[PDB]
Amino acid sequence: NKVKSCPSGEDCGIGCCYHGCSATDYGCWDGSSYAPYSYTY
Amino acid sequence: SIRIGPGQAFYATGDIIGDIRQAHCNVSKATWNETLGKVVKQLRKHFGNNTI
Amino acid sequence: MVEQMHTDIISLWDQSLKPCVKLTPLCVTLQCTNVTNNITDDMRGELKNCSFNMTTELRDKKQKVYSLFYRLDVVQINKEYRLINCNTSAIT
Amino acid sequence: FNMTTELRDKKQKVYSLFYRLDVVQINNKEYRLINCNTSAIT
Ligand SMILES: *[C@@H]1O[C@H](CO)[C@@H](O[C@@H]2O[C@H](CO)[C@@H](O[C@@H]3O[C@H](CO)[C@@H](O)[C@H](O[C@H]4O[C@H](CO)[C@@H](O)[C@H](O)[C@@H]4O)[C@@H]3O)[C@H](O)[C@H]2NC(C)=O)[C@H](O)[C@H]1NC(C)=O
Ligand SMILES: *[C@@H]1O[C@H](CO)[C@@H](O[C@@H]2O[C@H](CO)[C@@H](O)[C@H](O)[C@H]2NC(C)=O)[C@H](O)[C@H]1NC(C)=O
Ligand SMILES: *[C@@H]1O[C@H](CO)[C@@H](O[C@@H]2O[C@H](CO)[C@@H](O)[C@H](O)[C@H]2NC(C)=O)[C@H](O)[C@H]1NC(C)=O
Ligand SMILES: *[C@@H]1O[C@H](CO)[C@@H](O[C@@H]2O[C@H](CO)[C@@H](O)[C@H](O)[C@H]2NC(C)=O)[C@H](O)[C@H]1NC(C)=O
Ligand SMILES: *[C@@H]1O[C@H](CO)[C@@H](O)[C@H](O)[C@H]1NC(C)=O
Ligand SMILES: *[C@@H]1O[C@H](CO)[C@@H](O)[C@H](O)[C@H]1NC(C)=O
Ligand SMILES: *[C@@H]1O[C@H](CO)[C@@H](O)[C@H](O)[C@H]1NC(C)=O
Ligand SMILES: *[C@@H]1O[C@H](CO)[C@@H](O)[C@H](O)[C@H]1NC(C)=O
Ligand SMILES: *[C@@H]1O[C@H](CO)[C@@H](O)[C@H](O)[C@H]1NC(C)=O
Repeated sequence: NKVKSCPSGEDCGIGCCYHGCSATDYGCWDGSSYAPYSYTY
Repeated sequence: SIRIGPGQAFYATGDIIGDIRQAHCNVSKATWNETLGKVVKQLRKHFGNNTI
Repeated sequence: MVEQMHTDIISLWDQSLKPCVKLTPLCVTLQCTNVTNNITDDMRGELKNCSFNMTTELRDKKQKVYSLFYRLDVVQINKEYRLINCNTSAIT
Repeated sequence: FNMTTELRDKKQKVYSLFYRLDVVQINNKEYRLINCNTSAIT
């Protein structure tokens, strides 16, 4: 299936992150880095 | 066409169709050789009749 | 005289907008709901209460803000909405 | 590469072909454009 659910956080095309994606960066506002996505099949 | 932002897009080179060859130019050989002979004679008028 | 007036009115319009604040940072995902507080039948669905994560004076700080928009200015993407201008032009 | 899209918050993964002369290696797979350390490009 490869659901790409982003279990916790805002789902942006390059990652998932608990704090939302930053409009002025390629990271997340407070989280800085993007988290990997969980997948189901 | 890859959109960057509102009203703005970047144009990316896509997959090449067919074989990939390099760029090149074909200069006519006889014409070029005659042209250089003419250039050399005119240069000799300034640098000497027996200058290599 | 009509062509010159047309050109000059457009030129004055653009001169007036040229030095004003750009709203490029607002082309972000909006989370919108219907405004249902004392809404008449004629206005149901006309106003969207849209929340978004906006920048602040400092680049490393964000704020969660909301604004009411008219239905005609906001287009649904895929409660997620964007401004109608996001796929055409920057707005001043 | 990871580049922005119509919205500022969401990003996209895209690809493009480049000629060797336009791309300079940094740090085997990590590269930048030759213009990154000297000027913005139009
Ligand atoms: C402004 O930014 C803040 C953060 O800085 C942001 O808050 C975040 O919102 C996301 C979702 O909008 C939250 O993540 C959620 O966590 C719950 C956990 O129960 C999930 O259920 C959520 O949705 C899941 O399920 C959906 C239905 O199946 C799926 O469609 C979805 O993809 C998920 O799988 C979601 O993961 C996150 O926790 C908050 N963060 C904080 C700190 O509160 C806020 O939404 C942003 N606002 C705007 C208007 O952009
Ligand atoms: C360039 O690299 C990509 C991989 O990064 C090659 O594969 C395609 O990548 C795109 C990404 O947008 C996918 O949508 C396609 O499905 C991929 N192709 C396949 C067969 O899965 C791509 O073919 C490469 N192109 C060249 C000319 O080398
Ligand atoms: C696009 O961004 C993502 C997120 O930063 C990159 O994926 C990360 O790659 C590093 C490599 O060291 C991993 O440690 C992270 O765990 C990855 N995170 C995620 C969410 O995948 C990705 O490589 C970037 N793509 C490009 C082309 O630069
Ligand atoms: C911008 O980056 C390029 C790429 O590194 C620099 O070019 C190099 O400069 C050094 C120092 O003169 C040379 O030894 C290298 O041969 C050059 N080429 C490469 C590929 O490294 C360039 O000097 C940089 N310019 C500025 C202003 O920083
Ligand atoms: C260039 O192409 C034309 C055909 O369009 C050909 O007639 C001509 O001989 C070519 N010249 C060279 C130098 O290859
Ligand atoms: C160029 O022309 C000269 C005669 O002017 C000749 O001797 C020479 O061999 C020619 N070179 C080539 C490559 O044809
Ligand atoms: C060089 O050759 C030309 C004939 O092409 C002749 O008129 C001229 O006097 C010569 N000059 C010398 C220095 O031999
Ligand atoms: C807003 O109004 C529209 C009218 O078509 C309706 O479909 C939608 O579900 C309403 N949403 C909320 C949150 O009331
Ligand atoms: C932009 O978005 C609108 C609304 O979904 C759509 O009608 C239009 O075709 C899109 N593309 C443009 C303006 O190039």
